[PDB]
Amino acid sequence: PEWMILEAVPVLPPDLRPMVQVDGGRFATSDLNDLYRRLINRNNRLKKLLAQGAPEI
Amino acid sequence: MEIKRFGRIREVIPLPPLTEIQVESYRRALQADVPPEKRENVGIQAAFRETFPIEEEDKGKGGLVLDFLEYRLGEPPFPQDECREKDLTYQAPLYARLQLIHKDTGLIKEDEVFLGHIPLMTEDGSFIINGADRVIVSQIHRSPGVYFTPDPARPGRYIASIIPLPKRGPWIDLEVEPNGVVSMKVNKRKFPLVLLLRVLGYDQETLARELGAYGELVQGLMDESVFAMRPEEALIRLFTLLRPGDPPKRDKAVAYVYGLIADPRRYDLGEAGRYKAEEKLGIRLSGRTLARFEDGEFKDEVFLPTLRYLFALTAGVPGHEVDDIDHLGNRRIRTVGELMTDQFRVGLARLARGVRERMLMGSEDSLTPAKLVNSRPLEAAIREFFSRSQLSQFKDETNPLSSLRHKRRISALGPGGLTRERAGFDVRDVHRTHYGRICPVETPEGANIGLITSLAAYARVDELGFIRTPYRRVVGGVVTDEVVYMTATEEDRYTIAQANTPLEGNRIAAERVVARRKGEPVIVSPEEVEFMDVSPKQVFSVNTNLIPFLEHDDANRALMGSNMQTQAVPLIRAQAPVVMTGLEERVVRDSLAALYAEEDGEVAKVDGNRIVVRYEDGRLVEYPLRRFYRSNQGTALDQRPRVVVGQRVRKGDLLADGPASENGFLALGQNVLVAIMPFDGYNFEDAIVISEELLKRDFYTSIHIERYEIEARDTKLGPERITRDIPHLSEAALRDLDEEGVVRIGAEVKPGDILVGRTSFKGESEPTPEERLLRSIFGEKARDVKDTSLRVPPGEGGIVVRTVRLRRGDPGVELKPGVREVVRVYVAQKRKLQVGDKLANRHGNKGVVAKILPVEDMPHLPDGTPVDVILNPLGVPSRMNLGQILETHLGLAGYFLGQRYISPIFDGAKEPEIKELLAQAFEVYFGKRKGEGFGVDKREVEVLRRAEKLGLVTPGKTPEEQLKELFLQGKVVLYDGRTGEPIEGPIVVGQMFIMKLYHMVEDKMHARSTGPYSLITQQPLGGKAQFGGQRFGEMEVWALEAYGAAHTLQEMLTLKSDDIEGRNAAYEAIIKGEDVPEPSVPESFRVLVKELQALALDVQTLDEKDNPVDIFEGLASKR
Amino acid sequence: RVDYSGRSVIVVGPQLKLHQCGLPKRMALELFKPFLLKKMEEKGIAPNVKAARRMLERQRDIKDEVWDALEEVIHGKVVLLNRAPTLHRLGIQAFQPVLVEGQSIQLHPLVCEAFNADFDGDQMAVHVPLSSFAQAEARIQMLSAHNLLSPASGEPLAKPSRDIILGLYY
Amino acid sequence: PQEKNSLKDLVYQAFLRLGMEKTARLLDALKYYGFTFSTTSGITIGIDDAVIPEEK
Amino acid sequence: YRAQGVKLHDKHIEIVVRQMMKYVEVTDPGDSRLLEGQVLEKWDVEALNERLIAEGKTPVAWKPLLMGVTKSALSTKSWLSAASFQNTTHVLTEAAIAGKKDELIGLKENVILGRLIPAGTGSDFVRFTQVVDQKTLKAIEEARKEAVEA
Amino acid sequence: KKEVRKVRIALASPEKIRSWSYGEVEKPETINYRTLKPERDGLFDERIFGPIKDYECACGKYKRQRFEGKVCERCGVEVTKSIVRRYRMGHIELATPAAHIWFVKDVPSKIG
Amino acid sequence: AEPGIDKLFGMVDSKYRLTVVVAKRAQQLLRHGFKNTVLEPEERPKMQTLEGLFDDPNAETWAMKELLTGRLVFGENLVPEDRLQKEMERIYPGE
Amino acid sequence: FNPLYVMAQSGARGNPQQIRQLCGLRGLMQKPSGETFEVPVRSSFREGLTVLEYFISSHGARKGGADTALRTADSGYLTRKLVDVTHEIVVREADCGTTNYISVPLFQPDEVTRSLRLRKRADIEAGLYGRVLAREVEVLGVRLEEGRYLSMDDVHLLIKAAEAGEIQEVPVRSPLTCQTRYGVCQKCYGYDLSMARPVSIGEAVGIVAAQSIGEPGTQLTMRTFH
Ligand SMILES: CCC/C(C)=C/C=C(\C)C(=O)[C@H]1C(=O)C=C([C@H](C)CCC/C=N/C(=O)OC)OC1=O
Ligand SMILES: [Mg+2]
Ligand SMILES: [Zn+2]
Ligand SMILES: [Zn+2]
Repeated sequence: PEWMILEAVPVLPPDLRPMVQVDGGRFATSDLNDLYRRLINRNNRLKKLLAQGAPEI
Repeated sequence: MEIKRFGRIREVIPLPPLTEIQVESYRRALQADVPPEKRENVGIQAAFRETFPIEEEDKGKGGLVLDFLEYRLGEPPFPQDECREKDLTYQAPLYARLQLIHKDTGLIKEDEVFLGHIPLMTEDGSFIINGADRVIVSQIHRSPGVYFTPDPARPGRYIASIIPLPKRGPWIDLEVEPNGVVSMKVNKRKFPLVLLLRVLGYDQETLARELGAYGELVQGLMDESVFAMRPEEALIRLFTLLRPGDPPKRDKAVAYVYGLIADPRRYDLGEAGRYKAEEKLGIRLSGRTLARFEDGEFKDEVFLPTLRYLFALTAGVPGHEVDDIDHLGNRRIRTVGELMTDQFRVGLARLARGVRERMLMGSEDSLTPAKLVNSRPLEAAIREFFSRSQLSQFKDETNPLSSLRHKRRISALGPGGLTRERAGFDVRDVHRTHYGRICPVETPEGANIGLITSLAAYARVDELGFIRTPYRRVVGGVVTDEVVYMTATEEDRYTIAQANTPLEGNRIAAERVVARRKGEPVIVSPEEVEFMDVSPKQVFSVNTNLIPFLEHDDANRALMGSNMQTQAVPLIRAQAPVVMTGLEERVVRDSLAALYAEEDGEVAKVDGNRIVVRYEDGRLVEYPLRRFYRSNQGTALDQRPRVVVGQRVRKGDLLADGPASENGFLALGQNVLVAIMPFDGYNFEDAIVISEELLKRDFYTSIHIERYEIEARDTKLGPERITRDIPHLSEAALRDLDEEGVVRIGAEVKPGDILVGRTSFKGESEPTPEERLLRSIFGEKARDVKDTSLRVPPGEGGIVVRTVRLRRGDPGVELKPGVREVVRVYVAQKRKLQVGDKLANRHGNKGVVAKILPVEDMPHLPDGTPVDVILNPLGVPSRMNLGQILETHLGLAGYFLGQRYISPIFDGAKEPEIKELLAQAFEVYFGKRKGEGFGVDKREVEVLRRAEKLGLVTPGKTPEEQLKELFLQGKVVLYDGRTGEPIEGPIVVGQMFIMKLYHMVEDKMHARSTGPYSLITQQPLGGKAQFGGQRFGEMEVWALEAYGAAHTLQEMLTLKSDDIEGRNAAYEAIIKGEDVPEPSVPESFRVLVKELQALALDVQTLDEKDNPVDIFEGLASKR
Repeated sequence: RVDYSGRSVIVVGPQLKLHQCGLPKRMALELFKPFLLKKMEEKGIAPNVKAARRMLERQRDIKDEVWDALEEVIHGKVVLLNRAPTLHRLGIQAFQPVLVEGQSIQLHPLVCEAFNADFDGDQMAVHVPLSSFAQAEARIQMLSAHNLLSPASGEPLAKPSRDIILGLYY
Repeated sequence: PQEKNSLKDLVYQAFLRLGMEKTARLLDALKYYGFTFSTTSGITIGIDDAVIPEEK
Repeated sequence: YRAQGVKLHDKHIEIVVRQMMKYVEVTDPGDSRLLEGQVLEKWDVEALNERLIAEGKTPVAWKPLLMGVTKSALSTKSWLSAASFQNTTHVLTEAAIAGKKDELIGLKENVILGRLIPAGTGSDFVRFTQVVDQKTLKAIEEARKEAVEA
Repeated sequence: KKEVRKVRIALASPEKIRSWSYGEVEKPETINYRTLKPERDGLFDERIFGPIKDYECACGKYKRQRFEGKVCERCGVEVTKSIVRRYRMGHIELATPAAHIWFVKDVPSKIG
Repeated sequence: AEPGIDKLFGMVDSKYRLTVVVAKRAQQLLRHGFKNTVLEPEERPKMQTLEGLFDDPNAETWAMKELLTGRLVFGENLVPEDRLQKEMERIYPGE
Repeated sequence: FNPLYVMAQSGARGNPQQIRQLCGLRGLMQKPSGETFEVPVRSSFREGLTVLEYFISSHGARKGGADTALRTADSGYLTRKLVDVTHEIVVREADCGTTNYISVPLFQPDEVTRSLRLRKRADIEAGLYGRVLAREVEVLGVRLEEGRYLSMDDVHLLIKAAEAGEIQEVPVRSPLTCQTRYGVCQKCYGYDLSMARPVSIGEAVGIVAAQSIGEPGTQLTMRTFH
């Protein structure tokens, strides 16, 4: 059961959610990275906060 | 030859301007040219008078005046034809006289703001978007008014409703489980309607008591009389109906808004639903929609009639005002003008939002003019609109009709509030009101069927977005040339006799007449009649009308014809039918295909490239003749002079035949000897055989123009270039492309040659170490430059004809960012007829060229003349498309009778008349015979004997004579060009007007083996000079499975598609002439696994021993 | 998407024999390029691969014997024709192709049955059974000339249809 | 007279009575002749063939 | 179909039918619950452990079940197929918890996978059939007397 | 060299999870724009997912296939087909546990 | 068309069985040049190219023919996994 | 020998409805609502139609081209289900051993209140062709080994036999009664139907049946009509 909870978030191989240059100086990607991003951001932020013995709120 | 017209219906008036719609809708929406900004805002200027006066006045800061004054525009930056060249959008900037004042009566008026320019409509009616000929489809909708739809759910009663049309306007609906609930639904929230009744200033008494009279059932109303005593109370309370929670301060917040603001009004000042509502609700209203000014409170002459009417309806027989939605009298059509204006408003309102966000940090008077301005928002809106509009689509100029008919179409697709792809079966239906308004028959075949239609030739739409149809007034048997356009509703009011009604002078010629009462198929003695159809034609779409003997083929197959005519392509040897309905001539004019004389004079000069003429007065107007030019669909579009020097000519006179115009008549094809009969199954199923002769006569030969492009990108890895100097091996491969980068015009190119030479740097300009060595062994100059030149895609090419080069062209080039310069090459090719092309007659009879026969074996008549095409007869019975038959029959007479005919639709020819002409012709065909010392072919006898056994001929008659009898049945005797022996049985032969159909590059002949691969899915991807792979789907999987070809299906999807390593290994294997390796896992799946894993989901491949298995064979196993 | 696939419009081949089907050389060519290539090499005409490879890159430089070989390869082999919608297995069938002129596919009249499709414009898809094994299944249980009865009713699917009957009837 | 069914039935039997492959031969045979004849058959379609019976 | 003049042998249908009957419900556990509606055949080991196989003499009363094609298949033993259709999540989620194993008895699965089809040529029954020439039937002798060293 | 006959589907042991990750993403950084470089410890840090150029490290200290699979003592990136980049998986370590929705919004909400 | 096809079926219990069979013969019959066959020159798949008759290379053709002549034997389980290749690689070196 | 006649008759092309329209009366056309019209379409196609005539007809013309679109566009919809539902089922065994079977009738009761009535051959054939006999069968002086496959003729015979009021039901091995594990044994299936012989093992029947059903679908009256 414990398994249904998370603390170890998997990540797709790069070439499956690639980042490629396209037109005259621009590129494209998958939303994931983005999703992925924001996520990471949050978690790492979090760390500090705890590391900051901050208001549990 | 001589043209012979038929039928005798006296068309009181000729047809109306066609593109007329597009042209005026727009014309009546700009008010540019002759409009002095005088007395009208009907469209854009109204769009103005609404986005104005925009204020931001706190009586404290006092005056913060900013109103409209005058709109303006007029310098098309560049010329149409030029716009197309540089992918521009023909249009003109738009200035505007405004006015900003100050509490200090500071009236500073910066009378200028041309930030935004808008597209213009061609002389023909289309538009030029980024060089692309674009078209706008006028779409229909549910006219703004009041209606009473039988409540679906409960088969007991019905729901009434209202519809003003702003983008943010009201949408009323009523219903009731009445005991108390006067179910008044608003957005998604309803309640008792009574509460509103008092806010009006009327209580249960003045209302429910005096009205709820005949409506004794007004109990479904009167439930809270106390709430009905002081307007103010119910007044406030109602706000409740809205979220979240605010104080009773805004005594008239959402009120004044639903009074005299853009919301309530359907149209401006009633016009829309006033006539509706009013004529269906007693009398007029309060001003325009609901408004009440110099009193404070609000008078509603709205719900007033409404409610009581639902009553007058939820009653016995007080008007029985049900509402047939599909009824045209209840559906409006939005046209370009209108259609665009609204879009003009959005980005417009989107600017005011902007301007209001400026009063905030706006200085005392450091704001006056356009420091408060920005087009971009509005600029985008409209721009975005056209360019990316669902109803904005490339001009279909396959030919003219094509282009023209395209304009005449009507969409039901578009507005996410006025259009829905939810298949409205009965909406796709052909409603009675369609008569003389929508082409009952013309509609795209396909899931878009019944959603896209053409306009009934004579039908016309008034500024109110309503169609109307021609009708002549009748007077007790007397027919008046006094016509009367009319709408759907008004129509139901009368009794309409069919045009074709026998007559005399004007007196009707019948004791009983054929008519329809509001779509009522009835018989009636003359006196009873009120109006008659002007001409059959008024019913159908234009091209639909182009069909001869329409009244003989089933509408369905007929549908095909129309559609097909639009897909007809311009032959070099253009030809109009040996028989026409009558429009052909009128068409070319409106289509704007050929050139006519705007006055009389002498033919001055007329070289192939241009014509000039002197007018009576003495004016020399040289007319630049658009020469060979590409069609949106690439077809050729050229006009050809038909007049000569010194030749005098009057107004309306032609000068140069458009692409598909002959003598000024539409020539969507060629007339030819078809002989209907089976020919060794080469015409098996729709299949059509052809006399090789035709080709020799370059009959079916067209000229397609194809354009290619290439880009000069200032790459990060260093810019690439267009040079004749490339890392290429050979030279013979440069023979023609020697013009310092470009290929010399007029060159016979073939798939694989270089239209243009280009070079850049690959692998991030890093030469392989492997390659390194090799290269050195023969002069290792690792030119970091990769040849990336433009080649002729496979399939076919043709010969160069023109080359245009844009180098950030200072003259007006707007190269895409990253692009240094571009290039364009145009290649032509006389696509001639060959096995495969598809042909069609105006009679939905379509089919492909199955085989080309040698004129020899080709079936011919005794006079050794071979026909040109053989038509299997089977494709008729199951088609009931006789029309063509007759067309041929007559097609045969005029053949010898060296003439052409004009048979009207639901009029024209009649078996006798035809049966007649043949007789004449029989003379030519036969008659001469003896005058040449010639009798009857022995074989001819052979047949005849048989012929009469088929009761074709009346026995005992003179052999010779019998023939005639036969001839009259349109059949003649045919000899097999192969065996010589005649054909056991007469054969109906004769002329038929046929068309060659357009070839979609998508319909091109594709064939892949291996090439590009979607960077992700890792599945066959098609390049430019490289084909794509076939979409192998479940349906095909299923089929395969059924058989049991395990391997195939496997390799099919693995090797042949998603299994990487495989294919290569595969290739190689094959190459070395070896067998094939086995299939691993398809990326698709692997990928899948990952996705799962990415979703925190272990997926485990296991064996019997239930032991995990790595599908990645390593690159998965870590540490 | 398949690799050795192709598509074109169809035409009727009264000459064709049940198990045959006309195929635009040009088109054929690509589909077998590799095999072909090999043969080439296998014959003086082609020293090595890249040779033939480039040697064909351009139609203009497409010699004669080329075709003469191409055929050779083909001998025995068959392919698959699809005309969507593929509703019943016979929506696919195999035939030993015969090289043809023009850019169009010559379909055998009898099969037009299952391949419910007429020559009013219908196009078809072609596929090449690669591995020896694929070819096998194909040439065996998928040859048009091996499925005459209907798997549903059991009746002669491939049978006289229109023009034929009439004649006979006559 | 030979027609759809008659033929059909005939075919089935063929397929049965004798192997499938030979049957094919038959088909083609049929195909062949069926065609050749139709062409020569002198069977067109004139509006006159739309024979309208009098009982109408 | 017949009413539309469509000639179709019964079989085909009958086939599709058996599947609706494919699953059945329970009333007598033995070791399972009641909602359990399962693929009928599991009974010759399970329902045959009656008084003979396991000899445990623990009966298994059940109930005949009739479900629509949608249903039936959708409830397959093979989780893949089941997921290959609408409501992919649920399917999985369940199969996950149960850590279901998908055998490759059916096609779709075996296919979507990348493995050789279960039937036709993919039917084991024949898959393996061996073949060598008579010229090789003389070859056996080698390793057949590759023991007679004088 | 052999074949399979059974597919499995079980939840993922954070262990198992970690048993896959060829590293852990700690940095959001996508790619450096000035040179388009898989940001270190970022989402494309090929140190985690692998060479972008088959058989070749980052700093390039290693190239030829003649270095079968020897990690870089410098750029810390392995040497092999860059192809593995579309197959290798990395992870993130959650400061706090987070629930997998498919066991919540799916009803019965398994867990609850 | 396809000769003996019917008869070909009449020589197996299962339709598909036959296929498999043939296939495999082809493969091997390929992997070892062609000396493997069970028939003389008189009877051999041919072709008319370059004005003449030269052995046909389409294995199936060959495979199919041989079977007809009972000069060959299949079966569910005939022999050990490698003795074939083995003994078989000796008799006809192919290569 | 008139063309048309010849055609339709030979079945080479065209049926009655089609002709009736061409040669004489197009007949009645019906309204969008669906209610048939009161006045008919007298004209034959040869005669030529009235503007009015022509118009009125069209409605069905729409619904016609309409209705079709829904299946022609796609109808696999059906098959799809079936597929998803019967793919796994395959010819796996030779004999499953099922002692039980099913018995196919040759008569129908309630056409009138329970009176009996023989079935039409087609139907019957559709039900017994290439079937495998469950139990032996003594008839018309001839017995039918139980386990014997039903050739076409055989059936007729029987058909003939029941006419001699000599039989009613028919013992035949079926799928329903087949005892195979998610597949079927060679016996409970019978003939192949693409070939008139006993089906060979490893046949993709599930899929086959599904298709056999789906395909036709595209040509069945969609919405109820009367
Ligand atoms: C839980 C979802 C499983 C799933 C559907 C995964 C799809 C993936 C990974 C793809 O990309 C696939 C895809 O799009 C399409 C296909 C082929 C063309 C069709 C197979 C269907 C067979 N059908 C039957 O045999 O029917 C009885 O296969 C894929 O793997
Ligand atoms: Mg078609
Ligand atoms: Zn390194
Ligand atoms: Zn069984």
